[PDB]
Amino acid sequence: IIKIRITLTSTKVKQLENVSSNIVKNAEQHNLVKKGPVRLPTKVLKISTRKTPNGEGSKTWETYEMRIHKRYIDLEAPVQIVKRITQITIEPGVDVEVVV
Amino acid sequence: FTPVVLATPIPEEVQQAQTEIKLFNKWSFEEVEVKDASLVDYVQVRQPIFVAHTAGRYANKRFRKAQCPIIERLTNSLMMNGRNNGKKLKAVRIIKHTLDIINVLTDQNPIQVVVDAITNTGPREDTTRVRQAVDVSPLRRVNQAIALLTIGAREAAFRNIKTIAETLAEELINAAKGSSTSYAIKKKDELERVAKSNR
Amino acid sequence: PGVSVRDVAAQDFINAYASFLQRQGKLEVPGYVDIVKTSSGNEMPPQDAEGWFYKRAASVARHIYMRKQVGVGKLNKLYGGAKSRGVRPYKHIDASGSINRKVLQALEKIGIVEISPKGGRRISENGQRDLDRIAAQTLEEDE
Amino acid sequence: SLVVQEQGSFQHILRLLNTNVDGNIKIVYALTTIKGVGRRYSNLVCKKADVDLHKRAGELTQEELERIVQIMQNPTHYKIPAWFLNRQNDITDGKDYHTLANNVESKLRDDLERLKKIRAHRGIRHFWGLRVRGQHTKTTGRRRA
Amino acid sequence: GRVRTKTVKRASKALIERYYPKLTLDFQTNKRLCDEIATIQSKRLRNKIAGYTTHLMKRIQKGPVRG
Amino acid sequence: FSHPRRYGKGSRQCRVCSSHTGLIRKYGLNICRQCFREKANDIGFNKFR
Amino acid sequence: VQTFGKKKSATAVAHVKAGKGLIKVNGSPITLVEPEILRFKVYEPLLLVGLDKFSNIDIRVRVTGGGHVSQVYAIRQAIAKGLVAYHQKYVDEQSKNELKKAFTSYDRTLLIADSRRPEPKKFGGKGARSRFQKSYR
Amino acid sequence: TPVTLAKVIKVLGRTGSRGGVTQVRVEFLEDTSRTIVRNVKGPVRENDILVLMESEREARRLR
Amino acid sequence: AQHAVILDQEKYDRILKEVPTYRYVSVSVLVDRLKIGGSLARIALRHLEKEGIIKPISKHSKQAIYTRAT
RNA sequence: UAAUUGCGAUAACGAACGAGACCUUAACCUACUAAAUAGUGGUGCUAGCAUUUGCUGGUUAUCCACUUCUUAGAGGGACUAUCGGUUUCAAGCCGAUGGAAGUUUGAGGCAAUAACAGGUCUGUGAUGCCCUUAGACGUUCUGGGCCGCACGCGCGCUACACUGACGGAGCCAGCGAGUCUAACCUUGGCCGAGAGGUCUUGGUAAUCUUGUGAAACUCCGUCGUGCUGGGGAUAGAGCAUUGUAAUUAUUGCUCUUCAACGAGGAAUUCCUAGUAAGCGCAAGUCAUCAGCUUGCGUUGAUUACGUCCCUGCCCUUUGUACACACC
Ligand SMILES: [Mg+2]
Ligand SMILES: [Mg+2]
Ligand SMILES: [Zn+2]
Repeated sequence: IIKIRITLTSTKVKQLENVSSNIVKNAEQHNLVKKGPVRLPTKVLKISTRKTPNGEGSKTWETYEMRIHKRYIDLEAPVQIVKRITQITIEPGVDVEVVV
Repeated sequence: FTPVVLATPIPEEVQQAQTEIKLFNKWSFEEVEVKDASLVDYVQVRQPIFVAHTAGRYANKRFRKAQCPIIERLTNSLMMNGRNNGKKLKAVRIIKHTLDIINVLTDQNPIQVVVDAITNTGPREDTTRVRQAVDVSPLRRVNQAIALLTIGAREAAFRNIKTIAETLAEELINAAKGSSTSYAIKKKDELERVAKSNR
Repeated sequence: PGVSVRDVAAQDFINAYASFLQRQGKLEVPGYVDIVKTSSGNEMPPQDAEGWFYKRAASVARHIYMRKQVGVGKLNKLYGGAKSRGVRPYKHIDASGSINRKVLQALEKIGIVEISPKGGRRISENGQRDLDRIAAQTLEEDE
Repeated sequence: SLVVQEQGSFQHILRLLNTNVDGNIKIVYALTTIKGVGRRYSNLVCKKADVDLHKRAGELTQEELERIVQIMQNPTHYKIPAWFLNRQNDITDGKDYHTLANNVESKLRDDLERLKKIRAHRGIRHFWGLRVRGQHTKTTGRRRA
Repeated sequence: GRVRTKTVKRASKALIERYYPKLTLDFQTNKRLCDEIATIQSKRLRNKIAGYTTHLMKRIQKGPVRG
Repeated sequence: FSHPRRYGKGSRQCRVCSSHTGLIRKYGLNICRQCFREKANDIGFNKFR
Repeated sequence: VQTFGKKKSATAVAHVKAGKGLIKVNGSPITLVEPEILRFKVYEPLLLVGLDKFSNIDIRVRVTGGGHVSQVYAIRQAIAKGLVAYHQKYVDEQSKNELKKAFTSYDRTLLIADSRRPEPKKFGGKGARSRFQKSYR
Repeated sequence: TPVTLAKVIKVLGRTGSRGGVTQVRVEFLEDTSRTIVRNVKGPVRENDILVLMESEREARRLR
Repeated sequence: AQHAVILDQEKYDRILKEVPTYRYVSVSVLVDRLKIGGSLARIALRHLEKEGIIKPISKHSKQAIYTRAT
């Protein structure tokens, strides 16, 4: 069996947590050893801009936010479990990177 | 008294804090009493403090300022002139130096000297725009006395050889003795001079 | 009774190690003294030309003792202050790199610091010995 | 600190390189009054002269003053770097000078004069009296009097 | 100020109107029962409803309340 | 028929409207500050505070 | 056994263990806190309860994250909370309450962290509430 | 400078153009069975002690 | 440099009989009472502290508090 | 009541929007889950000082245990709770206790109906109409200008100094950003007085830059109250960096010159608590260029807890010869 690490990145917190719980459940159902899902903190990609498309009026600024939450979950599993765990989490919105 | 030691040695000049009657590390707080009866409950001594740097909330309510140590109120009012906004460490060092200089010149318990200066320089009657002669509340009396003392020390120390600490010391000494050479006493005398001419 | 550099904090140890480096006679001075400002963000050279390099060396040695390996850039950032840019707002400016690098090389030649496997200079065994001796001497001479 | 009796042996404002130098100021800042030497240059020359900088300009000696003058007039010779000089590779001989006299004004006038003689834009701006370093003239430096 | 809006007051009134042999004059049990007998869509609003219900039943025991 | 445009405001343009001014280059959007307001929700930038 | 203190952003984690009266703040003794004027702010949680009072406990602090004054207050709260926690966990609830009385009766945020946080800055002026200078003509 | 102290037993209300003055019912410490109405500039509450130069001046509202 | 620059010794007995009429001594006290200039007040205080009549109150920089010998 | 928020009253009844509710964030939680991308201890290995074994340090694949700090998921927590007083009968209000937090808990985001001849045709391959369309008003290339200076005005930066300047020494943040078609954030070594150069390195990032060793600040010294060692405008000379290209100086660095300015007239701005003010930092624009802005944190006051006097706003009553609505 191989050492693997699954890195999950998303703006959708519900989808991210659903995928992380799916991975944890699929690990515990086969009784594998895993270092629990570590939550890499939300990168708030703040962007401040001017509301007006011109230069008139009260100088009102406007901040937009893009919250990038990250999870990482590393465990040990054979090639069959590795392939089925990378092919069980295709939830729309979560980026999944599996490294050996 | 009780010269016990521990692994990190902290000196007996610190260990003598509370074995006897409580005090600040140089000036006692029990031998301080305001020379009047109206400025009680608005000049705050006893409780005592080891340093006039209580980073405490005192402005979210109306009369909570009266519970702030009067030495710290003097420090906060020294914490002014714009260039010196902030610099509370500077202001508390100035207060320490001022207290030492007060004790050097006619020692008289420099905390007690500060209290006497405030009580003497609190204007009792002032004028309001309607002018009309009105009385002054004790809280405003304390606030105006502190403001006058600090401002006098500030503009005395401005552009002259003596430091802010010693200018404040002279101002507090003269105000406590009630002499007309202190700026705060002169200003309070002017405010009370136009109190009777506007009745 | 088990006294380290962390028992005298900021000025007594620094002045005593500067005095020790002065009396040891080993100067390691680059000849830049009297000429340099120690930072582009300064306005004047050090006031005491004889001994400012020794205080710098003592400070660098203590700074490398108190933590792990420290480099020339870290020392530059540490010793650089704000610069009066005229009618422009102040800003942090890094200190002189050559002075810090030559201080590091001087303490290397004396054997107080050594090159780290991970970069920068880490205090040497003899460096700790000398610094601990100075700390104990300062403590036993003046509380 | 010591005996400073010196009943008749203190120099009040004195003469140095055709410039009045106050004897009541510490040596370096007293010397900074000469046109061509500033704080850093005076500090460097006073440390090269082996003079005690902690004393006023009026009591040091009558000969180490001339030593400072010699060091000041010959900086590159007394172990002073070229980058410490106000006149490097000046315009016509490449030597490193330090104009320290009532001659820094002369050299400045020579530079301005050569610029306007060759009709360079800086020289023309100097002739008009306007700002020369690309500054905005719309709002600042109006009265100047 | 701390004036409760109609969204709070009417809901507390209805909760008392059909749950008197029920949650006592203690806010803790009032909110715990509100969780079960009302689909409030925020804990802040639920706490508001429970507190106003507690106050209303506390003043009920001094006599009937109009409405 | 061309002079260098490897830097400055003429090197890059809005990926939507091709405007050289008011460009937002943070995170590599390269989108005008007005076009970004028009289609910020699509990219995933929201307002919270 | 493990406690912490905060004032604005400085957190000081204190370990209170069984030992013999050793009070360290950053590896140095508490005599070495170095504001040089607020060094009694870090002595205050000692001089209130008992001057020596201790051949039994060792306090070792580590503070990071704020400023000089904020770190001073953070460690002064941390060691007080550590002493209270040690007395609650090991010695007795009576003593824990009895010295909590002194700490809270003289309270300068010794046991309760100050809730004042920097209010966010708004556009149209530097600072949270200060606005840029407005002109009319 | 005759000395006469009083204690505000009741705060009547704000007065003055800007509302800077508080009108208060005050009761003298000596001869406690007598009350006069006064105008105060600073912040004042009940059970507070005023020092007044002139003892008898029935203060009215300030327009 | 306006006054009391380097000598302050024509009346050097004012370093012995200066104790009366004042218990407070400082840099600005020396400058103000027509004896010693601020350019060497900081070293005259050190002289009198090392040997003389003044006793320190604290080791403060940017300030100096001295008292007469008791 | 902050509120057309409610108690109520009642030719209205029952509703809708807005307010509130809501969402984000900042406070606490020794509660759960889980962490060599966060951390802390007990053993290992292990330099120093002290030797009854302690102190501080080291050990980025060296051991185990844990989650207080940190992180972020699911939740808890406050609801003005309790207790008094005041409340026309109530909505509420005022104190004290408890509480992490009692002002809508702090800050925001969102935010109605009607409008304005408000701004934007120079954001748009949004656009009607008009003009132009091959000596073009399309587009591109070189050069210049947008910055140009008798003067007036607005936003600001730096100061007028000792509550300071300058030298050493102490050495504390938080919000963030960063390059695989490639040159971004750069540690470390070396050279240089500096700016900077060079040889490597880590990082596509809780991993490295970076603990962003920030500045104000603190300590100790020099200066000594004078346009001074305050102030740094103007100018001269040189050294570099970015760029195809620095002249009208892009900027940085060194030396020199060292102006006004001695706290500012009439006027006038912003602001109530971690706020004002001071202090710097990151991001944006960016090849280079902050005295700008957007945020962030560090130090941290005074004063008030009111009023309708000024300037305005909301509701009611009232008068009008106003309706472009008192300009
Ligand atoms: Mg323009
Ligand atoms: Mg008219
Ligand atoms: Zn666009």
